[PDB]
Amino acid sequence: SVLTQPPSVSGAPGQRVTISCAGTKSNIGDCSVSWYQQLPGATPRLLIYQNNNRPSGVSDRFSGSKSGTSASLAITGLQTEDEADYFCLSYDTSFSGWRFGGGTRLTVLGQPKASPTVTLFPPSSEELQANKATLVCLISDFYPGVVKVAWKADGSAVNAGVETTTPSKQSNNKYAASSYLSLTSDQWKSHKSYSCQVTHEGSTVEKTVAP
Amino acid sequence: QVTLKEFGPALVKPTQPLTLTCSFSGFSLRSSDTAVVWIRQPPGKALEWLAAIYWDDVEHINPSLKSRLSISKDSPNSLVVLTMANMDPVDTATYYCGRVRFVSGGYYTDRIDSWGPGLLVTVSSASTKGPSVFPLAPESTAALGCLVKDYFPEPVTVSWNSGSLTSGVHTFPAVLQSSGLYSLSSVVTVPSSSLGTQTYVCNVNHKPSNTKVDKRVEI
Repeated sequence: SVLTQPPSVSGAPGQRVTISCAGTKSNIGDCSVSWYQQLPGATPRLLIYQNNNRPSGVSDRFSGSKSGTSASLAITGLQTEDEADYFCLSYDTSFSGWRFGGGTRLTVLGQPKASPTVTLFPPSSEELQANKATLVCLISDFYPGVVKVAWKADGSAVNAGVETTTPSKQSNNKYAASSYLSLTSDQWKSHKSYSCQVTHEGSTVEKTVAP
Repeated sequence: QVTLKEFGPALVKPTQPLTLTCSFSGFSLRSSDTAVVWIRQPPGKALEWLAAIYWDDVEHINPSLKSRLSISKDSPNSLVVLTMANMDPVDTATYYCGRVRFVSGGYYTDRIDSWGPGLLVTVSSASTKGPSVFPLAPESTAALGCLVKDYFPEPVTVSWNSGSLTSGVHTFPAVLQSSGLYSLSSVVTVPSSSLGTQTYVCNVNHKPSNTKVDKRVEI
């Protein structure tokens, strides 16, 4: 990955951004560069090929220049739907092979704040027959994509047996996450009530279940 | 209109070889301007050019992986096969199949203008395990779900009523327990009034264990 890209580039809605790709003469200086978009958790899509050319369908808001030992992808009229990962591509003669840039994550800022809608499920009776109990706390539709999860059992806090996923961008550019409290059936039956507490942008929000 | 599809194992033991097969349609590998390429992408990292074979048997293989990689084709049957010897955990990645197009001459004008959906390969000494499927149930609307607990390796797919129900389905990314096992959950937000009449069944697929379980989710 001799091709150097900025790890992250941010932008406000409507503005223009630039994503640079730096390399040597062996690669970018002489050979053609192609640009690839990757919407979160999706398959890459050709954006630019041969330095400055657009395939059919690709928005005219996208464009690529190449000058010297460095290439760039410019995006005008930035929209939320442009939130993706962006890779450049080029052949290298000193390397004798094709190399991608490290990639660039694009974030768009103009989105409204959205509080988490928290859903908590008790263990199923089917699982309780297996002498096991899993509490499922599902968190979705929150922006910005940062939350903290804590488990309360009655009054005291819970640490052991907690597994929480990282936040992940949904299709609507909001974020989702999930937390699991894995207990034996008798752990579950022993306490009075369990609580999942999602903290997001100052305000903590709570959901609670019981046998 | 052009499509590609990757075929291969979801799970491979360390040091064992990986063999990937691309099956394409809508274009011919006999065309003087096309090639087929294999790209891989580790979880949360950059795209990586593995290998590509061209219409005239020209091979562009990643020189960092030359000793491990070999490629071969079958134009009349539209098949391209990649092998990677001696797999490591570090080689755990999604592997993509793609059509490279290019201008004859031009000097490396190649570009990947078509992509397969990618296949997730996991390199682990751990053994394949299928999940246990559990229902998730409790004023305007209501949330129903399914717990897909303890499976390995990724991936898992979930539909509802054999895919007839898509609206208001949200299937969450999987969690990785300290047990080395995956788990996820799939919810669907359905009208509260429909709980009396409508019947909801989550369809859970885990091809790595050949597991497909239907589950009724009532109260």
